Amino acid sequence: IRGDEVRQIAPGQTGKIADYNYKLPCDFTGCVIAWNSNNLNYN
Amino acid sequence: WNRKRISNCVADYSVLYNSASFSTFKCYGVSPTKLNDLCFTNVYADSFV
Repeated sequence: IRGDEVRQIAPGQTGKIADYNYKLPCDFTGCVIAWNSNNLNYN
Repeated sequence: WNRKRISNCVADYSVLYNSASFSTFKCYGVSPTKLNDLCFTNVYADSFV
């Protein structure tokens, strides 16, 4: 995803990514790991 | 800060939310998606920089 949308990947978040692409449940037991990959673009 | 009152009209909040020009859209007490399902007694729009 984009850098500014990294906060949208979290339980109880609102946004285009959260609602249309990837919805985490409210009682999400897990971990979220994000690293800046500016090495690997319209694909 | 310039306070402009909005009342007695039909408000479309989805066009503001889906617009990408806005950096932060933080809603306290309401969720932006549900904003079109609600009816408000009064609206105040306070603008500044």
